[PDB]
Amino acid sequence: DMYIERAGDITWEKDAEVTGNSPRLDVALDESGDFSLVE
Amino acid sequence: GETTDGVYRVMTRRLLGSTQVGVGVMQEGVFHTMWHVTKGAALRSGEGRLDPYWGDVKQDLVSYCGPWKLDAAWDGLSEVQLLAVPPGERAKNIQTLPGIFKTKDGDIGAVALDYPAGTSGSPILDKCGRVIGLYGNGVVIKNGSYVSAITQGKRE
Ligand SMILES: C[C@@H](CN)N1CCc2sccc2C1
Repeated sequence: DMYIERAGDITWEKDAEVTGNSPRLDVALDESGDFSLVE
Repeated sequence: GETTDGVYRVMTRRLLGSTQVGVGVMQEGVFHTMWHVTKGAALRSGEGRLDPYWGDVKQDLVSYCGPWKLDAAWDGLSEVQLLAVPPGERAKNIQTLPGIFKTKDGDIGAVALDYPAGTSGSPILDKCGRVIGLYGNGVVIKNGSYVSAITQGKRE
């Protein structure tokens, strides 16, 4: 039995921590909604 | 129950203690999350019940109480923020420049940030605070790192 609990507002925050790269990937999406890498 | 717009944790008491299985967005009276978080089950909000209204396994999305309301899109150029809501931890904004998933049916933005599975459904936002998609359906690349699609629904 699942339940929900509020965790915050949805707002852009100035000076948030900035990280993560920006990879360009060839992918395939199957009928079950799973993504896989195409090589 | 609580109908205020915002980001919410999705919890279950079926396992050990109270476990966070995902996250979602309440907007215009509709609850939005990824299909793999709830498997399309009904949800509770206080003494109230939220019933599924639309869902699609291939898109990995589901809406409750009404049709999918989120229609903003990544502009393809700007940094975005993941409003990460990890299990047992405070909501935190992380800014990043999305990468791209290139598919046979078109290109999708993707965010290279790694959080626990219970963070699935956390919203990705643009500089106006609009939700451009949900985090949590993606792939594991060569170096073992996780990259999530920016998954967005269609507003009918
Ligand atoms: C470690 C990787 C393995 N694919 N995963 C599991 C599934 C999800 S949904 C959000 C984050 C994660 C992290």
